Amino acid sequence: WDLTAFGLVAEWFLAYILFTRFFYVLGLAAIMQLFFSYFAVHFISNSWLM
Amino acid sequence: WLIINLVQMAPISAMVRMYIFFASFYYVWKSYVHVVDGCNSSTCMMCYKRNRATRVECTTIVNGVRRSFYVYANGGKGFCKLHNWNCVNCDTFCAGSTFISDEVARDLSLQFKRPINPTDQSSYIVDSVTVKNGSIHLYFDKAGQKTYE
Amino acid sequence: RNRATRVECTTIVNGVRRSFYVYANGGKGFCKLHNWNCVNCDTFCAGSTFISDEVARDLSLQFKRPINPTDQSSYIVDSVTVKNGSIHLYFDKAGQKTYERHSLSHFVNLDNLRANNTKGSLPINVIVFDGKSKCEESSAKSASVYYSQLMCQPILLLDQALVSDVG
Amino acid sequence: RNRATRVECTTIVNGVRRSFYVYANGGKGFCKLHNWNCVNCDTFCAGSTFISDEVARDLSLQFKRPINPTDQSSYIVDSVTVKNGSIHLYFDKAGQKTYERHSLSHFVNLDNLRANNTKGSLPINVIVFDGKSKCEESSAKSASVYYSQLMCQPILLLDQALVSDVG
Repeated sequence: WDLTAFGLVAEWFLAYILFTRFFYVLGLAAIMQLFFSYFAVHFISNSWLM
Repeated sequence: WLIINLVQMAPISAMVRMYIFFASFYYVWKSYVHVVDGCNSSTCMMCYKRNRATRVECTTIVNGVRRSFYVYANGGKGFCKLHNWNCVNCDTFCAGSTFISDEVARDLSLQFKRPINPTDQSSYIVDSVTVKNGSIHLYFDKAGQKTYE
Repeated sequence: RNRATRVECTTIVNGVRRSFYVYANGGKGFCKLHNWNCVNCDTFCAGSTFISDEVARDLSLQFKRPINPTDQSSYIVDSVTVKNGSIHLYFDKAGQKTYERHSLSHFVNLDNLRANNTKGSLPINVIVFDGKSKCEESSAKSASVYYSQLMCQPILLLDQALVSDVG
Repeated sequence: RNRATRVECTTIVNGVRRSFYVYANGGKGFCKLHNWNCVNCDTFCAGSTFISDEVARDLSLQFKRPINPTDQSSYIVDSVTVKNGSIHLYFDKAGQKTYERHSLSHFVNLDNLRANNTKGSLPINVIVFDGKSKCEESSAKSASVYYSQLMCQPILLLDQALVSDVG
């Protein structure tokens, strides 16, 4: 058996329990990573800085 | 030129899907907020509030002692528009039935912060008596019409 | 931090400043709906927390934090119907048409109920004023918040002309 | 050092601010039960310390040390019984059902005892109010604390209906 997902869920739950002002910036990073991983490709062209 | 570049960034389908993603996440967040913290419209009682239970406790003053009694309800199934209350078979008298009078209706309306309609008066006065076959008959007038038991 | 049961505040009626208390829970719960320490804030019984709109902003200005009000100070009646010795008062509530019933015995003498009486207390939840006189309406509006804070539940305003002909 | 016999404090009743004193001993004892310089705080004799719940929180803010209250401001009666010219008043006390007795001679006239009388003083430990009006109950609740400090021992609240009926 495997239970990595349950461990990650528990970590996120404990993080939500210990709420601070800086949880929102971490949530923003996570959602941005998910969004970029999901579609990508479409709006990336030129602009090596981007 | 900046506007022209922005509008021609992606095809329409990708824009629709990206809008759908954000809209779904926003609605999920709003639902999560609505679950925990409670809604503004507490009058409808939604589902996060009680007072949907079968029994309701009230008190009344008699002679020199304060007494308590229960008031029954349907538990959530159905609603009566005429009485504005969760009444069960209020047109018949039996064990477990509901009966609301003006002496308790006002207190219940104050407790629930909404109006309710009482169903019948508390008492009536007998005017004549007839005895037949070892039984006694009582007569009284209700709403201008003759009634007997 | 604070275990206080009552909170003081002031209001102006008839050109003078009166005072009244606002009850609080005293240390249990938080009531995130309106972020105030309330005791059973769903019943109009005596001793329950009642934050009116007119004083909600003053309280949220004395205490430097936002505070959400619970009920409006007063509402205006629109129609009245008598039935078997009872009187129904109809008024709007957040866009829904509702009503309220009371005994007819309280309406025998309007003078002890109208505006700022000599006794300083109201026997019932309704008030009567003349609709033509601007000053009477203004005084009733001013006293509505004070009389809705002295005792719980909002105050219903009745026009004298409307109820004059039913009696 | 500071053997201050009396401490000033204020309360709100009928829209005006009255004043009353709280007694203290001074340099004898500490009464660690409620950390105050009390004088025989276990007896209801005149001049004894009677720090009440409604004033404990207020006094804890003029000073900057915690203060423990001694007795609640008032209680609500439940039932009464007359016998041999005496009347017994039953009320709850911290979960225990107790009773208190008084003479029936004081109940001959209620108008000189109810709420804020013209004299401004109460002849007996009980108060009578009309329970059908929220304003009367609120006024009685607000004014109970001031008389609970003018004279020691808690104040008992009586509903008009029961005593009037048994009268």
